[PDB]
Amino acid sequence: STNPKPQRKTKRNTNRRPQDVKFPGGGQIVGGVYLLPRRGPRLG
Repeated sequence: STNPKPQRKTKRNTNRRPQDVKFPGGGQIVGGVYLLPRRGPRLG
């Protein structure tokens, strides 16, 4: 048997896309997903 709690463990990451929207390497990841909607809130 094996029921820890999380469903990920073997496969784990594999493709990019998430490793960018988290503003990785200089980006708490909680602000670039926020830099998506108000991308340039000052245009005039």
